[PDB]
Amino acid sequence: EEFDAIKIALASPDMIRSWSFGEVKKPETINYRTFKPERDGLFCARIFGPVKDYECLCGKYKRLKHRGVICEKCGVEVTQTKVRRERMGHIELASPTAHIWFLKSLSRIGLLLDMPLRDIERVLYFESYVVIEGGMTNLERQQILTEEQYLDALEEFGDEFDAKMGAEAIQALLKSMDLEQECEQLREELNETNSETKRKKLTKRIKLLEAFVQSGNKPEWMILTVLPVLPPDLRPLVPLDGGRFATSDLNDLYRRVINRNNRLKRLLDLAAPDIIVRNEKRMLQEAVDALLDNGRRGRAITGSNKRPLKSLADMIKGKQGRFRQNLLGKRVDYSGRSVITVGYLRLHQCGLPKKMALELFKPFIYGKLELRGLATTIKAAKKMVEREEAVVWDILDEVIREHPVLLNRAPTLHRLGIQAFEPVLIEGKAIQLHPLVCAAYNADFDGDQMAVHVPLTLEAQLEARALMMSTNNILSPANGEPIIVPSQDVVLGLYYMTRDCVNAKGEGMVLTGPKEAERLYRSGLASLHARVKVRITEYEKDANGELVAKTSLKDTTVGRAILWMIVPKGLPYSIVNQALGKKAISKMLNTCYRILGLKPTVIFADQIMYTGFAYAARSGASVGIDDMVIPEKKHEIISEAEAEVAEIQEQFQSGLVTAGERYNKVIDIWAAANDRVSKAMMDNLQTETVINRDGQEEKQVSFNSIYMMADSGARGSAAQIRQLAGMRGLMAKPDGSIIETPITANFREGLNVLQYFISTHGARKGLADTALKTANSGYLTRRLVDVAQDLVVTEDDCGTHEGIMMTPVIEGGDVKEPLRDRVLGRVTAEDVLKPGTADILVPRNTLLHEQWCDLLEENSVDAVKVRSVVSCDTDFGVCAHCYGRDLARGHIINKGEAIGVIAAQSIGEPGTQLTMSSIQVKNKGSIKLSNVKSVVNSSGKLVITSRNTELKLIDEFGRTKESYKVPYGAVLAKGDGEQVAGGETVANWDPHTMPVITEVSGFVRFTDMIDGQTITRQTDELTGLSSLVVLDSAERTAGGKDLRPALKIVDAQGNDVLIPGTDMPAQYFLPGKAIVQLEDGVQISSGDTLARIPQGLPRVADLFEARRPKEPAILAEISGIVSFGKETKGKRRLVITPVDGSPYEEMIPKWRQLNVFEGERVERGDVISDGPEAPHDILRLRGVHAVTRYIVNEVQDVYRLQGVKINDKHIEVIVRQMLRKATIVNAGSSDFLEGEQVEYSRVKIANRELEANGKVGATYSRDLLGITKASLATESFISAASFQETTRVLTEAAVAGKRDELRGLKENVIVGRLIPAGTGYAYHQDRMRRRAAG
Amino acid sequence: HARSTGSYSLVTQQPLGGKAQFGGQRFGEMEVWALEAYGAAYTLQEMLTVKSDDVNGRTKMYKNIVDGNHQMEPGMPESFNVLLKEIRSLGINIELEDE
Amino acid sequence: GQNMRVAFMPWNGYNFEDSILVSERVVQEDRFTTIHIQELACVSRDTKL
Amino acid sequence: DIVLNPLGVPSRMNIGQILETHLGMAAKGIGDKINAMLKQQQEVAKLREF
Amino acid sequence: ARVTVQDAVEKIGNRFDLVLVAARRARQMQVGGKDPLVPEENDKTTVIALREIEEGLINNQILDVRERQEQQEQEAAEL
Repeated sequence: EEFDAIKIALASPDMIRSWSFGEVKKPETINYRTFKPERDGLFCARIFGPVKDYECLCGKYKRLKHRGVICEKCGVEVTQTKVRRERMGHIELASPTAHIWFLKSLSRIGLLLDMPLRDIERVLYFESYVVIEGGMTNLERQQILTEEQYLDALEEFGDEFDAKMGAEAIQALLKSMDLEQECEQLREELNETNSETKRKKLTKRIKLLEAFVQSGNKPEWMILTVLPVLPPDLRPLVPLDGGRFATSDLNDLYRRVINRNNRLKRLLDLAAPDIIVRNEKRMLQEAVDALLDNGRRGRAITGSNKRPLKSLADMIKGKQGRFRQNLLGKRVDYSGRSVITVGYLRLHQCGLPKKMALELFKPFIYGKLELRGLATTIKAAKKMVEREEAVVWDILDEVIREHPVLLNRAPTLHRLGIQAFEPVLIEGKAIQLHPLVCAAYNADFDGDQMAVHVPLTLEAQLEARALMMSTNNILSPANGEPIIVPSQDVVLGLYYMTRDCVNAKGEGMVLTGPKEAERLYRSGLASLHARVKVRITEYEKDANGELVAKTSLKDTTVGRAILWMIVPKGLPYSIVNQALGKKAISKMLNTCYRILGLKPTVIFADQIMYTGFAYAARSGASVGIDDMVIPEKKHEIISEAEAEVAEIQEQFQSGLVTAGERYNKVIDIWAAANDRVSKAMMDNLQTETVINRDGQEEKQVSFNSIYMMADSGARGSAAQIRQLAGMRGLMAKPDGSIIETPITANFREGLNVLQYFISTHGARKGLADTALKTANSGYLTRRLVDVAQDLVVTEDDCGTHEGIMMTPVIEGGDVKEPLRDRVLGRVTAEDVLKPGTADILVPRNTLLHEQWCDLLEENSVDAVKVRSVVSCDTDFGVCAHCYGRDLARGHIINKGEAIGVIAAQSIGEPGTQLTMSSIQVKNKGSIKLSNVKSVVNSSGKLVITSRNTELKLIDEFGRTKESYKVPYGAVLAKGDGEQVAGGETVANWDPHTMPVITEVSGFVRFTDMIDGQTITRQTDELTGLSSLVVLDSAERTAGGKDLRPALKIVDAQGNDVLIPGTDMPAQYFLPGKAIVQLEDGVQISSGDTLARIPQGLPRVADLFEARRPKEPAILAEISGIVSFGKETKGKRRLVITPVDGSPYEEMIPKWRQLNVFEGERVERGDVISDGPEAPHDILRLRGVHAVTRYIVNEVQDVYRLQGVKINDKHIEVIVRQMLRKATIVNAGSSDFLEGEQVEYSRVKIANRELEANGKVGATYSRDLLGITKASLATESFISAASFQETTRVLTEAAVAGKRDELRGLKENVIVGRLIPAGTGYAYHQDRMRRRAAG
Repeated sequence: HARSTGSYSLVTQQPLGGKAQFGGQRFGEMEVWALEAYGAAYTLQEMLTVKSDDVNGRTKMYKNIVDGNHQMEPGMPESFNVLLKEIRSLGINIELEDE
Repeated sequence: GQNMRVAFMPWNGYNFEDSILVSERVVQEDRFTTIHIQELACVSRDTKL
Repeated sequence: DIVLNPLGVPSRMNIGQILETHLGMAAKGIGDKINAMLKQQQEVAKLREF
Repeated sequence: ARVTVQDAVEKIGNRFDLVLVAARRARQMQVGGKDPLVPEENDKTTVIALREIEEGLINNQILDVRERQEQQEQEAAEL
């Protein structure tokens, strides 16, 4: 029963006989008259067991008095019939046939022989021979001879050479090779030439060749000589109702193995000619291959239905295999389902029907009808429950009390899709749900269904109360925001009650508390929204958790006083003294949770739902056709735009305008006529109740019901009243382009026929998008679970140094994430201090909660270093300090919490939602340029002469607010180190021109540019002021193409005038489109240019897949000056000659524009060409912290564009699970350049760089893999075989002798064990100390 | 629909599917990941063994409820050693390395 | 179907998110009462016993 | 007879059910004036006028 | 106790250690027949053993002290 690991290897022919209980000799299944299993067949009772409990086939022994006998008349052991599920048999093949899995799966048998797979199959099909051993020096081993050439060497040699055909030849080649001599050969000649593409061909062999020495396998076992047989109760032949039978597809596949094997023994007795015997061995190979893997070697063997027979590999592999349909998910007892409807319930309750709860809790009632003496036996309690007597419904009410039950709505996109509730028995057929948990389930009552699950044992009834109860889950685990926001009818009754009217009733009267603001409303003496003065009393915790009070008169309405009797005595009065839309009740609940706790939040969230439902019915809110108003000027705004569409029409008729200028003028006109209609409806909606009070006229916010549903945020938005009141925009036909005229009608005036047929272009284009993208997101979430499977918090403090530096996301425009959003919840990595220095806030690691966030709000600090998850030093897991705050609870995370499944379900849950010149300073801030190189230009300003410089905007405090990018050779209208206010286009450049501006002030002469060789003579005949022109490489002449054009800045003597302070010559080499403005001899100053060179859901999937971009950005490997090599043979070269370092080059396209020139130094990890960059290169050149900053900034722009807030720790904890493999460069423990687990390489250097050795350890590179690639490369072969490519995983795991030690969460779901996470984490730590202590 | 105990399948010995078969609800892959994110390990172990597939351990859980002893004594599921006989029928020796 | 008197207003949360509140007078008048007919076959076959 | 939520109308943008409701009340006030003039037994000529 | 177990998770310290303690105490009132320290108040054993913890009467050491000292009286009456 108890095991520890799961070992996989190859099966010896002696081992397959060891599992067996007898040999199958006949293809007969059962007898047709009396349906009994025949001897020596596929269902034989002497081999596999008896068919009934303790009975032989004849009937000589029975009924357990004879237990250990074998009935000699028939031969059937008198035992149970449960052993027909466990006993195997075997078939002795008359010819050895190859295994299809170690031959076709890419090759494990031509990798070991170093034969090509297209050449082994000529031997297997009995087409051409192969030399097994050539004793004479003419022929070589593994030499393929045709049937006309084998006859020639048959006469010339006789006995002197060994040559066979079929799998009896390949069994001899595998039996003859010495595995030890080839590891003593491949380790000898590898030091000759370590060329790259031949290296992993050798390393494919050496790891295979050492596996057959270590793991105990032998290479002959690829060729099957004995075949095992499945037990008969796993491939049954059962009778159906109407006299038929129904069989497995494996019985048809075992019969043609046996029939073609018995017929081969009949051809070796008659001495058949060797064409009949060759075709029979070629037919037995087809039958054994189709049984193991059907449609793999040839055409698939179909049955009598034309669909193919389901083989043995099809029962393990795929979505309908054992690994995904019966092991990771199961059908489950004590469960039911029904239609859900709305509840009066509390937050921890649900409505369960009585006819449903009697069947779910049925053995719980039998245990109390027997205990109470109301039934004398169990089968008498079966009679009383089915009768539904009066005592049954009084015992069901005592069983259900304090017994929680799980409610599940599929699809379960995140963990809040299954929660626990305490049942309240109702007399109906529908489950009654609470209205506040419908946001977490994403459930509406339009026909949805939910499943119920009864927790059985005593530890499953306490996890449902302490972990999965509905009051435990009010925060979200993705982001920290609350998830119990009241949705649509609670906000309407709150927006109506806490509103203001100028002229209602009882204006200005004074009230002695909130309790008589309800006496005035109920007796009709006052209105609900009416300005009065109320004496109130509020409580605060200025003391050390003790309530202090104060009493004063406020200036409020009547309806805001009736709401104050709900707010629970720790909050201010300013939380209910506003209009209270949807976002104001969403943070009223959050203010209660942070000051008062969990217990006053669950009570306050129910009483909000009771008061929102009650006063939304007291009002009476409807929608008539008068509530959809039209602007009166709607016809004249269209007629103003219908005039400007015929003004441009005659210009197309005259011919002044083209079609290209006409199209973006018609689209520009209708995009501005739509905005005036959409604005005149909102001037006619939000204030149209021009109401008066004790005077002439005033203006207040209107009481229109479609505006009240939008201003509260109850349902709809401003962009959906637009199609109700104004015109409904322009519509795009599904080619990509936009139809020229808009739909000028709305849904109140009604559309046309051509205006309706246009609208069904884009209403099916979006509807076929929603149906066809939930498959693309359910595959991404399945891939993210596998990568982050076994990541469990298994420590408390790993004691590591710094990790990711945090910074705002102020690039491009305004602040999108401030410091209070990225850093709240993390742990500080080093001792951080203030701009006013020497103020340490930390003992080097604190939890940075909301109070420390306000301490960072005060000072000018805008850069912190936090403990990330990629930098965590724990082997096999992370610690609770490198993860930070558990977001769903609000404290530091515990141990044993499965944070990798929380990460995948938080990234994959919004995935079904989101498929769809001049630099102006805007604000008073300083100008600072960092990493700067510049030169004072020809006018009195500054110009930029480096690519790595960006504009920073510092206000009067010390932080950066705005950030802009400025290219090489741009023109800045101001300088550096200044304080200039906003509203100034401070930087300017030509968006065509990429200039070549010069730092040196000196004269320029023509040198080394001869016409017809490198340059041409092209002048501007309109002006005359021109020069020579330098084109690109693909345009100039072949006279001087190999030499680079070199325009030298000269003086009166004729020398290269240097940069002042530096000695190297700085004169520009000339790439393409280099046309100088002025001629020979003219001087240029500092900063004067020589020449001018003119000009969704798959994105998140391809980032985590780590795809290769089509035009990758080329980068630099080392610092120093670069140069060029070859010219136009395939591609150019990049000769690197550094100031100290050693002749690296690269096949580089010279038609992709560069950034540096021939004479410019470039640094390592810098950018050479233009385009996107691959994530494999950011890890190769820059560190492990620069590829995680690239991903969590790029995958966040897709999410945050849709307003989807996900914490950044959820991305770094699956980026860490991609940076999990490591290649080695040196050696001393393991091989030279093989891939290796980086958790084990840090252990092998923790054993050798420490005192056991001086230094024999290994230095290592670091690799990056995609999610579908890093999940198949794990130490565990079961987490990979249950995911994808079960054939390819199990073949490379069985020839290596791997063992699974069952650490993951997925690997214990399969074997039926406790999970090493959550409640089961304390159980597995006993097993990890039971292993070492005996 | 509701079901406490009923009919089970032939090869896998798991409960059937559908209202006409008096079948249990499917506890698929996505509902296992939500029980792992909560931390509920005893709720998950009972749905994989005694609610579904462990034959000798689901008849003990039935009597333990009638006796008033909410205690699960689990075993290895019958779907896992149906898988072990199928990989061994492919000529691949897979075993359990016991203590 | 049938055509009946509809008011557009929220009634105490019983029509929260696409729920419908029906009256007892609709049930007494048997407006949406439907008749369903079913078929139950009992077949007795040859058995070897 | 039936109370329906008004918040399902604007966000879904089906204004047929508001116009079908106003026309059904306009088509019921004619059947109620015929049913009044039939129980009261006015004449066959005044029922010809209306 | 019944509505919320928030007050109980500070007396033990963990959401995961609360379940492994309260299921050990409620096992004793189920099959061991030991007496509850609080008023019963017509509650099940899972709610009582949670209610015993939040009034400080049950800890992980107290369940280990009383179980070890109960054996040492049985380890006296036999010998």
